[PDB]
Amino acid sequence: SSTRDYEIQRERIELGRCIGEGQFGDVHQGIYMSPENPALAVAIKTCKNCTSDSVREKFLQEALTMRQFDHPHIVKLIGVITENPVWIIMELCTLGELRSFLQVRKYSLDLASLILYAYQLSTALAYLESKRFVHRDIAARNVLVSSNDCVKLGDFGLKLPIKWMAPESINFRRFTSASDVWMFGVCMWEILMHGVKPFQGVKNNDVIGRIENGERLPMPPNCPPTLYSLMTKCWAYDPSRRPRFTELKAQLSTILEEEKAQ
Ligand SMILES: CCc1ccc(-c2ccc3c(c2)-c2n[nH]cc2S(=O)(=O)N3C)cc1
Repeated sequence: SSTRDYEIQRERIELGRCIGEGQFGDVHQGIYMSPENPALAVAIKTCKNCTSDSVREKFLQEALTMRQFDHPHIVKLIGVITENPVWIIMELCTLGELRSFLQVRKYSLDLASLILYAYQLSTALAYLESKRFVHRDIAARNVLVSSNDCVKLGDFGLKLPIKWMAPESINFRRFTSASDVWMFGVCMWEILMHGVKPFQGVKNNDVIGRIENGERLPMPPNCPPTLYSLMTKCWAYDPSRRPRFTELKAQLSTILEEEKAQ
């Protein structure tokens, strides 16, 4: 649990305004002053209850976990401050949360851009799958936008998500890479719906009955039939029948190229 080579001196951080929230408290914009960059914009996770040591241990665990990963489409850990008030310093995704990015840009994003985002996320997810990493805090799962052509996996924003969960997770709290694939199928649907949430107006308790009746989220307007088909494969009832992330990443590439050939 050593953070020594990524421990940041506090005076190198200028804490700015609140820009969002994580499981443990508010996320702030900031500036980090280092030899590498005189003024780097950062996101700073704070912790409302880290005066409690059990809470503090769980919070800094988020940093220890993030440290082990390095991927173009996963929000990077810059460093930590492990003295009170404890902070986790992360890269700042300047364009905010993908959901609201998509809602305001329904007509200014080409279909190729939407497919690229799905592809980029699949590369990150296949990377994690190869590392045997099952991300446990499913309620915290998010996607942030670092540029027009770059999205990243994150666990903060800028209850269980039943409407996004695989049937075996809902029924039996089984969580595997195959349940992650089901949830990513939903994420893809949301991207192609320009940020609309699944099962709007449906009670959480009614979700499993619809799945078990054979019902699935409908093809989004203007969505390529091949891409919708890919989503439906993520939603095989039997987890063993779903594609692996390696296959999703291969299929999304072929779809992306085809849209660019149109
Ligand atoms: C840094 C540790 C970490 C934090 C969050 C995730 C993360 C974020 C978003 C995700 C996911 C993970 C994710 N894994 N499987 C399915 C999904 S998802 O819900 O579609 N999705 C967008 C992965 C690793």
